[PDB]
Amino acid sequence: FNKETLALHGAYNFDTQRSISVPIYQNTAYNFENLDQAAARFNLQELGNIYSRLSNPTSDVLGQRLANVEGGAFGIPVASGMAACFYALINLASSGDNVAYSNKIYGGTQTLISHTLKNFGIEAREFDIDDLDSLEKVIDQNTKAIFFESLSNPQIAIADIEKINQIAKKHKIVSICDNTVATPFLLQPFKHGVDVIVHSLSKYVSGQGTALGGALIERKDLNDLLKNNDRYKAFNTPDPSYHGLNLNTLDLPIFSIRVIITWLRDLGASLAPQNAWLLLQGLETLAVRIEKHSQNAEKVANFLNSHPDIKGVNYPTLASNAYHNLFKKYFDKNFASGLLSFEAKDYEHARRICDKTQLFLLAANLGDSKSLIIHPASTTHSQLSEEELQKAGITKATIRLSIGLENSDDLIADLKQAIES
Amino acid sequence: NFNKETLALHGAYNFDTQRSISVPIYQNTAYNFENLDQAAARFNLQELGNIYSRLSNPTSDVLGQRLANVEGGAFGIPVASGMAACFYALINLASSGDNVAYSNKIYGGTQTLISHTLKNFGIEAREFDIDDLDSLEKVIDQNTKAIFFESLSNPQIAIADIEKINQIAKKHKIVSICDNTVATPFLLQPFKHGVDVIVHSLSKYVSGQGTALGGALIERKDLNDLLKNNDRYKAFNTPDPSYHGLNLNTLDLPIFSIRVIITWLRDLGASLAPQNAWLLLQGLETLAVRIEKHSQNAEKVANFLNSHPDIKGVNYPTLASNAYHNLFKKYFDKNFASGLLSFEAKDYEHARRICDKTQLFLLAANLGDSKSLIIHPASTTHSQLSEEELQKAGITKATIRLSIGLENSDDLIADLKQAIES
Amino acid sequence: NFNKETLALHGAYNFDTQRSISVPIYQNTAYNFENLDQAAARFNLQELGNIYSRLSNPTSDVLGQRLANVEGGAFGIPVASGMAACFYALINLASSGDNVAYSNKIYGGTQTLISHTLKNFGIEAREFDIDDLDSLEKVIDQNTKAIFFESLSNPQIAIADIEKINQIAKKHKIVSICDNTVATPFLLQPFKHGVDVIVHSLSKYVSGQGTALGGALIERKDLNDLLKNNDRYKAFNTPDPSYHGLNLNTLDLPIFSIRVIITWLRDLGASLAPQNAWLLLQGLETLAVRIEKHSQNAEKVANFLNSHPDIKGVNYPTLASNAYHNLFKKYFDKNFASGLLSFEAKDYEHARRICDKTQLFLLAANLGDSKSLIIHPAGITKATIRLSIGLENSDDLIADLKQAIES
Amino acid sequence: NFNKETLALHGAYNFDTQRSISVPIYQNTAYNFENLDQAAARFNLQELGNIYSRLSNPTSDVLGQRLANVEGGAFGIPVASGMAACFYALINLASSGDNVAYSNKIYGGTQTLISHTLKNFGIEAREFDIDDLDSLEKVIDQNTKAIFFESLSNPQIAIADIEKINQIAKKHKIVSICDNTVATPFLLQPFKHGVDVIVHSLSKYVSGQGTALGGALIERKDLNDLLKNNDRYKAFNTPDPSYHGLNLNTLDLPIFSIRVIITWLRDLGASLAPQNAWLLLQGLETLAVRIEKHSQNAEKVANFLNSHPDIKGVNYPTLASNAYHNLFKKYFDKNFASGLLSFEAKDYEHARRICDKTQLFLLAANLGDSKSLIIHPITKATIRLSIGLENSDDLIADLKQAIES
Repeated sequence: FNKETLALHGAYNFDTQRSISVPIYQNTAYNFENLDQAAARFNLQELGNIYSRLSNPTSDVLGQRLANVEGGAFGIPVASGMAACFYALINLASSGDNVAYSNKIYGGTQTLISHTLKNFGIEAREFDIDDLDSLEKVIDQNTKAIFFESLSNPQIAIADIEKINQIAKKHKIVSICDNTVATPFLLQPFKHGVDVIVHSLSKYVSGQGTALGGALIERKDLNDLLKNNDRYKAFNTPDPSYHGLNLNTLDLPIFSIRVIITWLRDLGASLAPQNAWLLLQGLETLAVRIEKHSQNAEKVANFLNSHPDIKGVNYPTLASNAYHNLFKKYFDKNFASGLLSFEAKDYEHARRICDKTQLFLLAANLGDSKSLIIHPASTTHSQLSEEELQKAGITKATIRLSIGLENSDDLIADLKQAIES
Repeated sequence: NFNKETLALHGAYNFDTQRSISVPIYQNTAYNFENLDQAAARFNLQELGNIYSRLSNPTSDVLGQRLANVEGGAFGIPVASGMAACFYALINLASSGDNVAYSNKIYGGTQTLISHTLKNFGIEAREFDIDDLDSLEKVIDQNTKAIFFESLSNPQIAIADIEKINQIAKKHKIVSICDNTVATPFLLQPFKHGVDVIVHSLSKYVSGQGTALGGALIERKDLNDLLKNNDRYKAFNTPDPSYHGLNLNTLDLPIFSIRVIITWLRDLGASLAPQNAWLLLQGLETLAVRIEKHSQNAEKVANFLNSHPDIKGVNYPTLASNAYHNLFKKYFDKNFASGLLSFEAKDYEHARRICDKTQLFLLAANLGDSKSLIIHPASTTHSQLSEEELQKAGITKATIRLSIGLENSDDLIADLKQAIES
Repeated sequence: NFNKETLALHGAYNFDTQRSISVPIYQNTAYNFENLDQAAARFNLQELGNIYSRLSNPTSDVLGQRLANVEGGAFGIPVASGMAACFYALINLASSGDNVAYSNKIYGGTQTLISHTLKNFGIEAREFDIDDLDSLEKVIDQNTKAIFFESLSNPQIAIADIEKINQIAKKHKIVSICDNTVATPFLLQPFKHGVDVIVHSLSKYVSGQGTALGGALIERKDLNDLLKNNDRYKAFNTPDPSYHGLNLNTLDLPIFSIRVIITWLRDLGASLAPQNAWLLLQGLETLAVRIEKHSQNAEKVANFLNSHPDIKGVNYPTLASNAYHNLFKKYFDKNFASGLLSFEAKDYEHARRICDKTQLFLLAANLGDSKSLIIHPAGITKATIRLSIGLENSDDLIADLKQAIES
Repeated sequence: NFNKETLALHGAYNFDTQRSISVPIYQNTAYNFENLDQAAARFNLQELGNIYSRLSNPTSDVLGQRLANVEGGAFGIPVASGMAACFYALINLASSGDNVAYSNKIYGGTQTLISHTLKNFGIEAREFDIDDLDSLEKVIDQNTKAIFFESLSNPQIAIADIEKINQIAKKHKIVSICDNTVATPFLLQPFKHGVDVIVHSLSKYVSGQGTALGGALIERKDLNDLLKNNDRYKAFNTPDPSYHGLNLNTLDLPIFSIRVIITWLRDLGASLAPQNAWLLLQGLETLAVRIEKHSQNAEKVANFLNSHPDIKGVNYPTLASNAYHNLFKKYFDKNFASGLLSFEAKDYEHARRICDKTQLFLLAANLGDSKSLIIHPITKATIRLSIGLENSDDLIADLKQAIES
């Protein structure tokens, strides 16, 4: 079946009640049928329900469907997109190791990687997605992951995935792609050799600014890269937390297994059932929604691009954009999602715009059905240094927009009056 | 002003425009800033307020403050789970190269987190015996950033002599962390005895119905006094690059909680969902009445087990022969000891028949549910522990742990009776 | 088998495939029939089962059966609200041209429903005094299809002498309906005293937290005996065209509840949403412990008000001087009288100051919330104040009322 | 001002103190009045505002007003279900001894409600043929209080010639009620054609995912003009004892909606729960994009069925040979006909094999779910499909294998 169909059917066979909609398991524990069954589950001998901090049936449906839509093998939902980025990195790197990360990513993920992970003895090494030789340069035998975004936030920078893959495969390093903005419907990183995909479900999957959540998805056959690979000992050595169990002995997606038995179990960034359920509902309609977000974004982009009071527009469909060729190369449906940014005349103009819009809501989020607006320098990328901003391509006049599902003429009119004030 | 029961029902909520008596469920991730200054000001910690739900949410804020109010603390922060709360409390104090001291009698999951999982982040764990505090002095050095223990342990039901832990902790200027999950704030108030930070698995008694996973970190009043200008905690006294040189010791705010928000929630994201937060608020409202029934039932079940010939030992603090009975009388003002207890069956085979025979006690892995629960720890909750660590925590192959629910005690006793006698 | 407290926690739920201890929330409207026969069979009442949530939902089914179990009845049906429950109970018995007898001491909304709104449907209402039952005999005729009253009235806190109502009802072969909302199934069991149908506003004590609007209709065991072959109830003994001639008296099922489903829920649609049903199930689990606190607190507040010089009269059954005290001792086995009470202030102006001065008692229109509530509502006067006693600390409550009263 | 798509996303919501972009879920039954006067004033209809959730709730209020906004109406009231909405609309107009005129081509449940269940309340029902409007003139008398029909019928997919119904209704000064559930406010706007009251089963397309049962009654702008001083509707022109003699014709408010609240919701209690209302609001936000996919998919499935040799007849308005095609072109401005359609199998046994063989079309009784559905309700060979949001090729393939074997 096609992706649209897989977001609606699969990973749910109807329990006894045969409800068409997936039930909401607002529950933490399960009744084991007998003591053997219980103990067997605690020993990984038998798979099954144990305790919601580890897994929940509502969230399991979500995980598998997300994996199905991406063309991957297994997916794991967590409390948030950040938790997903965090879990993906620590599942690969531990104290004394380093990770390579793109210089054009979400501000929060940047802070997590370049500052917060130090506390755990994990070194971060920045690289430029626009000049991949810079990636080869920071790689050593201690580099455990290569992290980047498919379509960056807020520069809307597109990564040349095939080239990142080449380098990653060569050194036998796990590649992590945050495909949040593009969504699995506009881009399928797995098709291009990506090992692990992370998503902030909180954005487009929800599509309505109502459910915070994240997911870690692994490709098919990822064990091939982790098993018997000197770069990843955690997956090839007896583990004392599990009475000597060695993950390379399992015929299961070991990356996902470790996320469950270790990170969810001990760190506990668990996705609540109600959020999981809402996210499932959003997943069902994402295919239709992302197209509208895209169509609207393009019109807004064309309008901003021709207006005299605007000094520059950042959106991949624009033929003059630096990522336009990469866009045509990797986006099969010719839709570029709903995020875009533009340059106002100056700081004072950017501020007047944010204070004058009536439909674009001044807020810090993206992928909501309602259009949103923000000024990154003093907000989302407020933590970054004055120079890091320039490396990511942001200025004091920069405005970021999250294009919603409203009528395009109404949106254009709202931006027009704000801009012209 | 008011009593605890009252504070679990009123407070930290003004009634918005609609004046709904119940706290609204903010199933929402973002907020509409009134203007650009306001926004930027919030991102700079100049003005406090709503920004994004991964950091804070109004539904969960009411929960945090009320939990703090019932404990007699200053500020509280709900997180996705009890484990997340334990994790966040430790990392907010220790970083790579440091060590933490922890009780040998705690929740299995927390034990794994501390003794194994934290190694991955370069955080050393040093076990100590709550029954012999000299063992605590012994493992302390200038790199020790936290002293962790449970007020009423899971599953031994071991009571910590809080005042003595406090003495040692205050002497070395170390932050003490107490997991008060089982006792609940209604049976015991660790802050009264010098505890600095309290963690709770809200998932257990606060929920009281096995429906909402959640955790909370609560800090005492004046905790800044201990963190500010203390060489043992540089993260709270040095310009932070993640925040353009901001130095937390400069703030007139609960800095422990602030760091949890601006750093751990913001970057690690173990955020508590709004629906769970709301359900937990509801549970908090009734915890005072519920915990008393749980306690009354537990005591009757304990007395019954204690007199039955097929039972070899019972662990519950109300029993006069119990080793923690004096500590119980010393720290528990309402003479209720909560709903968790454990007992020894004749042997492994007997413990297993019991688990397979009960009809009301549900074989499951959780505690504090309104429905009674049962489990065999060695092969389950403490399955990860070594054969010797089990003995240091006091668990055997014949050990059974029970979570006493709100059902009728005669019905519960009868269910255990038939299971035990077969 | 088990006690009430236990039945509110175990029963009517056997764990699906996932074996979740908590009942799942079926936020769902339709079900996947396994095959066409199964489907058609369900639409014909040949096979019982899931069809569409407007009729029934598994989450709400657990609630219905447990409520029935705690009351000692046979089957229960949850609906959108207590009002809907009262409405559905009456219309399931009376149709245009019939009449219903109702107590003069009941919930205002129910009084309006019965004495005014039902006229629109050609249903006559005939009031009777619960304190003088001869008045009931008087209004009864062969067209009287129901006798409605409250076990513990709102806001009078008037207790009905159930046995005597039952006698009269059983004699004439008329279905008796008891609204047991305030007393709750834990303080009083109307079925023990001959009641046929029990209605509850689940919105009040079952929820116990002012969060879920809901109602329920519960029928006693063997109610068919009274409905089948009874000339007073032709709807249950005549082929029905809406169901291809089906005659309910032919069914080995609780026909009263069946009609509520296949007709009133199906066509009028006052369905109880799954989130509400689930919350109500949660509340049901803890009602036994909660109602005792509500009761203990109410009694202390009552005693305090009863001794304060600025208060002119207190209405609560535990007070030995109260007119319903003997009826209280006769029907309430635990010695708890719930959390509703009323009292007389010095006068209208005093009653207002009180409502405007309380800090814990919240000025609002509801009852049975965990938070204490207050309001200024024929059995009532301009000085009358009604209180809904919450779960707060009694000393705190008393202190809040003391400062309001003394201002 | 704005377009419909925009109105489904913005409006009727202020941002309370917290300024949450999403509408909060008021899982609550009561409200804290600020003082005694305020309270009493609300119980007397002097001041509008929150009282008790059985009557109104802020979450559901946003839904009501937005639904009204998208339809181009004045006020909307959500209720527990579509049936409850139909019921409430009728009884708000007719009482014992009156009669109502209803279309012979409507939802089965509504047909039962009107032709059988309402008898219990002394309300007579008189059927009429939407395809032959003279039949409507015929059943009308001075006791006829409502004219009920569907814009796009279920399961016939029969389109009503609204203008002609309106003509007749306006002439006799009778309130017209249009169930616009299947078409949705995005494909058809009955108010544009003189309809007085619109009912919707929100449970279907507005939810769009089979998760929230709900209904709504929406009234047009200026409906008072038709109700006030109209001898046909005394309930809206006589002192009411339930409200201490209050006479509704004295109010500067949508009196039709007011009565639904102060009388039907208050006393009958078919209240819409907050969680359902909130979910429905979420569905409303995305209905515009969803209904187009449902429509595009339906059309393709219809064309496929229409050309397959094992299929004997297809019922969908976009098909040029369909009897309602001209009416479709006349009333549907976008050229989308929603996701409901029906077709004739070879015979009863074939219709049954199909229902038992589909893997994507789920054998169930509902419509407007994002997942495609199928059922056997008109003839013995008739099959009714609810076209979902799945990929059309996948849907066509599933039906192809079922039909062919």
